[PDB]
Amino acid sequence: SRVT
Amino acid sequence: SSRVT
Amino acid sequence: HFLCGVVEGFYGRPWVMEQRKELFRRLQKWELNTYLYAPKDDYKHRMFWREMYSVEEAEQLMTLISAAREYEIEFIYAISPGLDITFSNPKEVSTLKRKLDQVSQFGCRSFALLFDNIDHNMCAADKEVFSSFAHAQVSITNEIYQYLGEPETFLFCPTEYCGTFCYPNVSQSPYLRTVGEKLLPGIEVLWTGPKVVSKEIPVESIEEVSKIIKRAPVIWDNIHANDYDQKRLFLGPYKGRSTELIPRLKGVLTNPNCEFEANYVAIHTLATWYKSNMLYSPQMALKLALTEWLQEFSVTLEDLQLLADLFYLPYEHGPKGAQMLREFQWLRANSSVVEKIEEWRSRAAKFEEMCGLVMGMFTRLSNCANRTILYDMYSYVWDIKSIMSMVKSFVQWLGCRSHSSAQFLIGDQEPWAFRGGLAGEFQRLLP
Amino acid sequence: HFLCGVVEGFYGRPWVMEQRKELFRRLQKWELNTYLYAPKDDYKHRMFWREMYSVEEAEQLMTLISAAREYEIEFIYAISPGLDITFSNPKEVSTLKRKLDQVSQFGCRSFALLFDNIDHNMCAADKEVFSSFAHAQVSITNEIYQYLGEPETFLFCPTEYCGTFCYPNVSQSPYLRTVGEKLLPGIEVLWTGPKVVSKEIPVESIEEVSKIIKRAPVIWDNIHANDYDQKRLFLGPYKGRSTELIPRLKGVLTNPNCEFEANYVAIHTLATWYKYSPQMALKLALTEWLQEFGVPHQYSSGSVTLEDLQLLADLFYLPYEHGPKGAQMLREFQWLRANSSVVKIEEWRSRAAKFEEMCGLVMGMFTRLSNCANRTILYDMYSYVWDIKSIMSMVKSFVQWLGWAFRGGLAGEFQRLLPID
Ligand SMILES: *[C@@H]1O[C@H](CO)[C@@H](O)[C@H](O)[C@H]1NC(C)=O
Ligand SMILES: *[C@@H]1O[C@H](CO)[C@@H](O)[C@H](O)[C@H]1NC(C)=O
Repeated sequence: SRVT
Repeated sequence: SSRVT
Repeated sequence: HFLCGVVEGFYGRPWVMEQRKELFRRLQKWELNTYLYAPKDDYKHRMFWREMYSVEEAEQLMTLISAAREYEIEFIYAISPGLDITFSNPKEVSTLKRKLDQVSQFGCRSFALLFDNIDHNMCAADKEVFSSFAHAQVSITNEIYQYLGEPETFLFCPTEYCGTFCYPNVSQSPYLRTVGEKLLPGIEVLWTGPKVVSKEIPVESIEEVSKIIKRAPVIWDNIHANDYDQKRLFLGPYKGRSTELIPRLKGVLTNPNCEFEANYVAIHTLATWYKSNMLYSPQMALKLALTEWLQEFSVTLEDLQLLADLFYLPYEHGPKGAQMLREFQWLRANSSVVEKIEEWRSRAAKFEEMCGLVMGMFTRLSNCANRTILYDMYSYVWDIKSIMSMVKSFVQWLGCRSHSSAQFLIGDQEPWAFRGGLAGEFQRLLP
Repeated sequence: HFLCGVVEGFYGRPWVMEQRKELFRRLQKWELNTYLYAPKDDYKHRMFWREMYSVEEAEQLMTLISAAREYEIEFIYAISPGLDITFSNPKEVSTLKRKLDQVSQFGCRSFALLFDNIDHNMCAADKEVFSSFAHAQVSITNEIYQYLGEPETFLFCPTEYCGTFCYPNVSQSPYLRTVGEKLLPGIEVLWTGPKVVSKEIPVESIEEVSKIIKRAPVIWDNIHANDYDQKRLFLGPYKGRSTELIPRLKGVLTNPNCEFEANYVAIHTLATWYKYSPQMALKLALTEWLQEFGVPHQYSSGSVTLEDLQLLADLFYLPYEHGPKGAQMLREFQWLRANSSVVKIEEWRSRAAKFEEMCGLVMGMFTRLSNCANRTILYDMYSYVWDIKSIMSMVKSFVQWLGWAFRGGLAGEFQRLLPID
């Protein structure tokens, strides 16, 4: 993914 | 159209 | 009970109460049941977790917890002391209790402690009292479960709350081991999937984690989260999750887009997938949601169909989006061909039209009546609308090359031909 | 009376009344005087323009116009009807007059008619009645002026409202000659400069336009305007407009960032300029803004600095210019990337270290901005500071790895494919  | 700056 | 509905769990500007009340309504209208309150940047939920709600704050929380009870929605209040709490100190625990007490007194029966996104180490005092970081977290969660009188619903989001995040893997990890054995079986456990925002929750993985936590987890679903990406908005169907999961889970709470009015599809479709298996078609769900949504907004269904396809899901655009991309990638690739090439011209006309539709969608959304819905999506819609102009006009340009060798930019511009500001510049240097 | 203030003139969500009231406190506090109501996407300002305010909205607007008077800020109610108006139908005209009246009876003593970003053509009915496009605006404008009674301020925004937008050029424009000559000498003409977002508004150019329109203009300034780019915010000083322009202008009304709380520098400095070094004027503004931050009160048991705000501003500075700390980090990252092939080179490592620490300060800035008491300020800038800190983390990583597939989404994918990025 990208991030939280 | 679009009609914007 | 099987818990299913919304966690307001995102970073950034939280929803206001009248938004949260209009949500309870919709959760009921579509037969969903729960709401976890955990918005990262309401200061008293996390950064100042020790602080008691003020008087005027208290009235709001109370009036909210009311509207939830009135609408049969089960209000879970969360608190995230993970950052700076000393777990071993009795005065620190007393604050946590005192605060949880304060909310109990507003109405709140259901509670939650979140320990996501925090340093895996702890302070001096805790190293003595506790063998591992996991032992510390389970201790105060237990102590707090029992202190509150052991309520029906009480959640524990761990630090290792998705697959990617378990050291070294899911089954072999000391942290998730400790939680399964030592954490009271009346406490539920939050899980987001293999990753933080999951493309798919395969059934195989939920079994792999069901065993080590010793129970059926509750899913925090980041599928429609959009707090990580300024340009992203997710209007796609609830998807990548097998109905076959329901039996094996205690719940699914979807952490959705920050913009409130853009979560209609995100929740409506979660409803059809809960209801179907109390199999299920993401493409059907969407059509149901988009037709129903349209009542709220002159804007057409096709317009919304397009919109949702342009802003679909974390790992997948929608049909009209993906096809517009294919063609534009084809059109620029085979553009060196300016008999035998009637193809590029007739396709560049097909394309310039589909761009015209995105313009029209915007005209029609901006003339619409539901301004709450317009304003929540305006900057998203303006962005696509305007990238498409530059795209359409760039295909035009590639065409009028046969009889010109002007630059694509005519001299000195307005700023919005060079996008993104500093962030944008830094980003175009990563490979 | 020279006009100086804010025009709420932007696309997207408009400001709420509780914000607009705050605007008025500040404008008075900084000795500014005007406010021009013109939010493109507020229902009855433009799209549904003929429609009259419900009695509940009529209540909210009257309360606003009153608050304007309470704070000695002139309130100029503008209307943008130029999308779908038939200029010759008297039902149109009588529905305009009837609306303006509705506002007039809320208090409003000053008004404006805006014909910006509209088709240069008109329906066949009006082809009959008026010779050129100019003539139809001039006529309905001049009438509405007299109808209301020639109020002290009345503003008109032309269709050729900047230098690039004039055909064939500024001076010899059919359209601007017709406005100049036939628009009543009492009303005022709005003008954004060389370009829509003018990097500079030079003196020559304001004379070049003042001739053709027979009068000194009122600058609608889009220097701090944000609506055109989802990732851009502008917190740098008012800049590129000589203080010499004041003798040659009837006003300056700044159209600023959409995010309300993000406009403290843009307006603080405009007011400084109204009485100039933009570098000094920022410091004055950042220093004063810093007091609005605070840290929440606590009955139990890292606070934003001036060095923090200077970095925030420098990373979200002006349309044509990054701030120094922004520029520097971007230079240093360009040098580190291009000299990554040298892994005698202690220089790369000593400059790697210094840049990784520069990166750290951006993260520190968000940490502190997140812990602050003014949550209004935090929410309005959140998605902007988030973005900068996360790109900087990715860049901090990447620099260390010498020793985002779907990012932007569809918009971002298409945008990478254009060969001008
Ligand atoms: C992780 O990231 C998601 C989206 O970035 C954010 O909403 C969520 O609050 C963070 N924490 C957890 C447990 O998901
Ligand atoms: C033109 O563009 C600016 C910024 O995009 C927009 O705010 C403004 O409403 C439009 N009209 C004028 C006079 O600038």
